[PDB]
Amino acid sequence: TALTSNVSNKRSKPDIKMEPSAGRPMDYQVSITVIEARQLVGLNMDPVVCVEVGDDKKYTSMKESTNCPYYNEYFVFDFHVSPDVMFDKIIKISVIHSKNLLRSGTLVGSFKMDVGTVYSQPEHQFHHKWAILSDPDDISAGLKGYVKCDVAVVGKGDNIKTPHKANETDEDDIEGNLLLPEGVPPERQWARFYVKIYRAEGLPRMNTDLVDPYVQVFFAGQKGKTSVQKSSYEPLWNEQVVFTDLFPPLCKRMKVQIRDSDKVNDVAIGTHFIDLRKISNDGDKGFLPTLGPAWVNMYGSTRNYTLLDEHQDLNEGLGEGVSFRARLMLGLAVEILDTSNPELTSSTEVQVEQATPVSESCTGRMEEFFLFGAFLEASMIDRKNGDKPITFEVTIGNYGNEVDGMLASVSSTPPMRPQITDRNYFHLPYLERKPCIYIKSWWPDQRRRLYNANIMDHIADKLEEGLNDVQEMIKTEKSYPERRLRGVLEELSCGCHRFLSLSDKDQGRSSRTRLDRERLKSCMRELESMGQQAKSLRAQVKRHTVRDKLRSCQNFLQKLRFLADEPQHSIPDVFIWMMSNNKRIAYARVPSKDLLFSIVEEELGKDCAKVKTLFLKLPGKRGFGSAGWTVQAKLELYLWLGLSKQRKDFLCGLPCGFEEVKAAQGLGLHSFPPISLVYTKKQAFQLRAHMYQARSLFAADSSGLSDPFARVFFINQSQCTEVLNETLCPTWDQMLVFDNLELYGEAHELRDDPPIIVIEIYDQDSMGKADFMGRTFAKPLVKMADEAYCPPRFPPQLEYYQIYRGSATAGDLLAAFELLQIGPSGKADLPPPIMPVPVGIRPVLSKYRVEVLFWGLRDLKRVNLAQVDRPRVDIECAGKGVQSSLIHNYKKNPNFNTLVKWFEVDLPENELLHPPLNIRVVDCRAFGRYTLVGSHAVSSLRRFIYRPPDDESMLDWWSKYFASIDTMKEQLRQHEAKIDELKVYPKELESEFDSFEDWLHTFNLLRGKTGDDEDGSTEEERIVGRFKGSLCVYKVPLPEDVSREAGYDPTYGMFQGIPSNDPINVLVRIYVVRATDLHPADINGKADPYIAIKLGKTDIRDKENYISKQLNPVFGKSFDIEASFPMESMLTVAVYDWDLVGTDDLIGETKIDLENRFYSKHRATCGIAQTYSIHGYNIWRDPMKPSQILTRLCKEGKVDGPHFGPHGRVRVANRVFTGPSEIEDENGQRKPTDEHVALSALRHWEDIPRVGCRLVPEHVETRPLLNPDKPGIEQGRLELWVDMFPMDMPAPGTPLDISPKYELRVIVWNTDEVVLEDDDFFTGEKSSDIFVRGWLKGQQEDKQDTDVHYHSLTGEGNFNWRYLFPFDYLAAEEKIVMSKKESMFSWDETEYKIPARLTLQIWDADHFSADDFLGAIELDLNRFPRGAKTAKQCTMEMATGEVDVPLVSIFKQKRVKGWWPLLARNENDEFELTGKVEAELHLLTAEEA
Ligand SMILES: [Ca+2]
Ligand SMILES: [Ca+2]
Ligand SMILES: [Ca+2]
Ligand SMILES: [Ca+2]
Ligand SMILES: [Ca+2]
Ligand SMILES: [Ca+2]
Ligand SMILES: [Ca+2]
Repeated sequence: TALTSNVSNKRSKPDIKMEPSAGRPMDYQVSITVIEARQLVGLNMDPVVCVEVGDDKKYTSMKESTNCPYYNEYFVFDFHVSPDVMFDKIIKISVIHSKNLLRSGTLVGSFKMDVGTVYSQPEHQFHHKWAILSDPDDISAGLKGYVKCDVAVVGKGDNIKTPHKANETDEDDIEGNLLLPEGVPPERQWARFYVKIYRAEGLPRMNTDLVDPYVQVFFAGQKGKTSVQKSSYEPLWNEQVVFTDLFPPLCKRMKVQIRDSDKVNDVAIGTHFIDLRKISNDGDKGFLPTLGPAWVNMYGSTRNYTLLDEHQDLNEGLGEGVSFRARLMLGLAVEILDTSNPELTSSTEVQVEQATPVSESCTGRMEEFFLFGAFLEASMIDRKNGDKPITFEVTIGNYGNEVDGMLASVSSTPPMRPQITDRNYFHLPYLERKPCIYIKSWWPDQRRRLYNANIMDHIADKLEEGLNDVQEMIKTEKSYPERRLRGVLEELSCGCHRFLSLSDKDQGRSSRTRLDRERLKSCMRELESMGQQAKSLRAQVKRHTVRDKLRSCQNFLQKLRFLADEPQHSIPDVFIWMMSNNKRIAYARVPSKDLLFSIVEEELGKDCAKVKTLFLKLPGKRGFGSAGWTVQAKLELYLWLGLSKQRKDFLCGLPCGFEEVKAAQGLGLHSFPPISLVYTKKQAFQLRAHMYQARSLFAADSSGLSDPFARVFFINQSQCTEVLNETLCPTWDQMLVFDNLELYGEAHELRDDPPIIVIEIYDQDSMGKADFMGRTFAKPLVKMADEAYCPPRFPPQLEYYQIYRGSATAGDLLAAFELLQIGPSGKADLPPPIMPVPVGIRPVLSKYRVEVLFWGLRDLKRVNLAQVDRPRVDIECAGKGVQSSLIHNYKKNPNFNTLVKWFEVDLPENELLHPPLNIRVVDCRAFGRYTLVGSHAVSSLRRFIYRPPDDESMLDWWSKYFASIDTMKEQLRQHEAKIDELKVYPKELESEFDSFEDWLHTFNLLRGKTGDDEDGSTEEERIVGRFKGSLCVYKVPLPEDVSREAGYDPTYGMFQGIPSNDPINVLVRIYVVRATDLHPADINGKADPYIAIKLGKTDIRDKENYISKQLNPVFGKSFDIEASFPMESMLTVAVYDWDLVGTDDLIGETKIDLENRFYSKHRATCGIAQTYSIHGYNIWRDPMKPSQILTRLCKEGKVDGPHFGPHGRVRVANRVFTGPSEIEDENGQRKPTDEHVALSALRHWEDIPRVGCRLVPEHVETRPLLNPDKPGIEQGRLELWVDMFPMDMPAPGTPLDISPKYELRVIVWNTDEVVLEDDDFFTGEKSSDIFVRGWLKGQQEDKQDTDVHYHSLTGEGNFNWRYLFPFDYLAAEEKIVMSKKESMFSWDETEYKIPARLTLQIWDADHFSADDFLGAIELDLNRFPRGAKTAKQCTMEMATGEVDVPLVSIFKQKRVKGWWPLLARNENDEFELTGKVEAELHLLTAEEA
């Protein structure tokens, strides 16, 4: 096999984000529609479905006296909350019987499932699924029914694919389509959910200052609370709260929080979320959810009491808690109750009882832990803070809270005044005197949980860094990323095999709780499986499938990160605060799992014994948005945590060469921790920040540009590159230098882990503060005084750094940073008042001609509420520019009078280093005041860079469409007789023909400030138009044969053969076929669709020909609409809901652009047919013949042709195509033509060498409909195709028929030889009261009976009786069509199809009972035999399979009279001659009837 890459070629850029997903509220949308319900238990009830999401509920309409109601009612719940509290919001799909405002309704049943279960779906919805309604009152009660519904969760920027909303005619099994996730059994059993609540320790002051705590625990909408331990900082409850809910629970979390029992203003202290998935596994391999008895750590607001607490929401767990509040002993046990046992009390009510007490030894030995801190630097402090001195306080648990009051331990650095770095930032002058802290704490000795989780996160971090390396190597396009992913999977397999030896060495301890046995075995099983799952993915991954298998590796990473989270906390997280003369400012959080010390590296924490760069941020809501862009502090702390009996080597991670200054209590004790360090090893370093060019920056000015300049932060110094004016892609070309910086430590320690550089990009304004486009972080290429400035690592080439303005990306930044150590010879050891970046670091430039096809401008919006009059497009690239011609009037002709004009500009040699090209439209008035109208920047030019080459009379259009749709279904089946077809396309026509942008690319135009997440706007409020055109970027011109593709005209450029620019009148001919899965637009759950079409200035609607009460309509209409291209090009085909009173409501609309369809070489104006004909349903609809089609494409293609020998062959270019020679019309004679073979040539037009293209066939495109009222959701699927024909060719013919019926008359004359039933009273032989029963479609509507011929002794009867059967017919398929309801619960009319056979039966009439069956015959209307002249001529061959009796179709003969037999089974189960009948079959049309 191919080898593996085992080194890191990339990932020097740190992906630090100041605004993670936690805590940020983002607009969530849940949408729920109850379709129907079935089998609901009750007697003459009136069900109304009540759907609640959290704190509010919304009912349906009341249905009368049915156990199977139908609603189809849509509900929209919008909530602007955080994702974690959105996922914990519960849905409460219920059914209420007889709901009214006077008396409370009686609940039939209910069902519960939170939002996060719905969001865990592969496309975040459940489709047409049936919710079992259990009984929340009785656990012994049975199933109370099912409720079909759709539950969908869609967020901001999320788009949803909607499946087919099939009706109940396509019958569905309930038990195979339930509203459950995968793996849960349908008969979910009851289970007691105990939570055992023992004791809390370390509560803060809350009254002024005492605490009166209790615990309130929420689960699945239920709650229970414990007693109140008044005036106790360390309360003892010893109470357990028992729930009773369905297992496994679909609300997969628990809230456990402490609350003050204030008499007026009771409020939380801290909240822990028991994530119920982490403590359980399903199936017989899994185990029941259990936790504890072990402590848990809870976080909230600051412990210092504020009356108007701005962080009160953090006490309730709504964000990332900023300080340690309390620690609570917790437990959980799940026991399945056997509901069939009658002695157990059947209430589901939450109860509180006294728990079984446990000692404190069961949670672990109370060992004492040591945390050591060292503040090496404190830079980038906000200027608004440092008018007073700043301290830093480190607090873990209650330890470190010496200032508030709740070995003499020290927790605060000494106060000092900050020194000014620049206009935005301070820095503390620590220099060589680093302040330090040391704390002593007492925690349980559950280090094994954190050690196993450290091994898990070590494997996960190696895997994630490897996947980021593979992604970056694919993005950079390095050599063979397949080898790199194979090496990553090898390292993942080695890590998974490494866990099996490291997490199993200390199983004999008595502190080993119940959960960390089952969970430990669970992750042993998971990593044991992953140990060869990674090796199978190693054999499966190759070069062509690396992107697909990276998703499987991401699944592996997500599973590993699921495994690494430890639900049983032992040590709380360590908090680092900053206070300005004790007033709290900013905070940070380090997990104590990452600071724990152990002797082998994988179970060692990743942040232990090393200096980590840590950015403080404002607490809570202040850290989001505009208030917290500026960094509150950039620290680099040293932190160590572990046993005090493991304190032998906790200084060795620090930079070397420091004197250790200890306090007065440690004089003479060499093992005493230091109060401060004083460094003595001064090392000198110099940062040259080579920057070339930022790109795609945020727009922070009203003109839509910015004035960018970058502040560079390193240690304690700051410098700026110069301000460039009105550009979002600056070329600064400026190297900054920080000279004679003083680092501390030894040289080789910072080589492989260098310090950080913060690069904040600012928008210079006229006065006051500069605006902010974000920041990026960097790690430099550090060289020493002795190593050579040599290849491959030196000189540093530039790389892109991703800038983030908080959450959203806001540009890239081309830079290379280097730390050069000033050595023994001074600066002479370093190879080299604004300086440019030096050679070898800047990209080498070769000249490129940029040729722009200035086609036109569409949909231009107002500038200063005035319409665009004279637009001119300036295009800029790397400083050079070309100016287009002026549009003289945008209203009449929005196009330029000169096609191609070009300009020369040096560009980088490799295409990855290219700047974005800057198109820009301005309003060019007199006297040079060119205000901006729009601009588009974000593009890559490798898309545009040229590189040189090397009965049959009843057939209709619907028969064609159904033949094509079964061809499409069989093509789906193979991938997962004489009727010609067409290519049905199941998507938009754009996605199979690259939006018809083969030469006419479309660029979207923007103007203005880029909107904020709350106070800003979408990109639809920033679009000011669209520029249609093209680009062609190439080097010094190629040799003569390649240069002949441009050499005819410099005003044409390389766009030789582009069609002309003059406006042309054209007719649009829209055919609408049908629509599927429409959204309910009325209160009845359905709508009244009709077509509404807009194109430029013309609006045509068909509200007089609406379709009533249908969600799957068949339109069958054609629309000949006049348009003037290019002004009237924007078509929007829409469906509208007819309303009897008030106003019509929009159903949906789709955007379809017809300029790209007009001007493409794919010919989307008219699809070519698969076969030629001049008559019938397969008529050629295009006015100009296939010979004209290929002469058009031959002169437009610069290709010789056509050439004709005989009519059966056509030669175009170097290839010869064949086909049939003759054409038939309706009269029946033959005549030769060339159009068949010509059409065969366009069907194979891709075989042409130079301008080979995929011409579209005749087709049924299907566009998804979108609604501005509910964007991002697929409203429906509308089938249509568009034809276009210009007016200066000859006009098209009449539009084709695409628009979406008889009566049989039967006369029964006589009977003979019929079997007999009733014994004679006088003579004793049998007899029959013969009468005839007949129906065509069914006995529901077509049941008709004759008079009774009483007392027949041989079968002879005389009736002369008439039936009538009206019906609809499909002559192509021999199917009778009727319209009827599906069931009693339906509220629509549905079309069905049956075989076209008439049923005739003979019966015996009784005056005291039901009729008795005698015989029957089923007669096909196209194949029933001719009747015999007499009764005795009728034999067995008239009903059996013998061919001796001729067969007659009633649609050709129209009247057949004679005799027929009838058959029924006797006692020997064989069919015999049970009777005969004389009949007459007659046919009339619907017009004759
Ligand atoms: Ca109180
Ligand atoms: Ca500004
Ligand atoms: Ca500005
Ligand atoms: Ca309506
Ligand atoms: Ca309506
Ligand atoms: Ca009878
Ligand atoms: Ca009878």
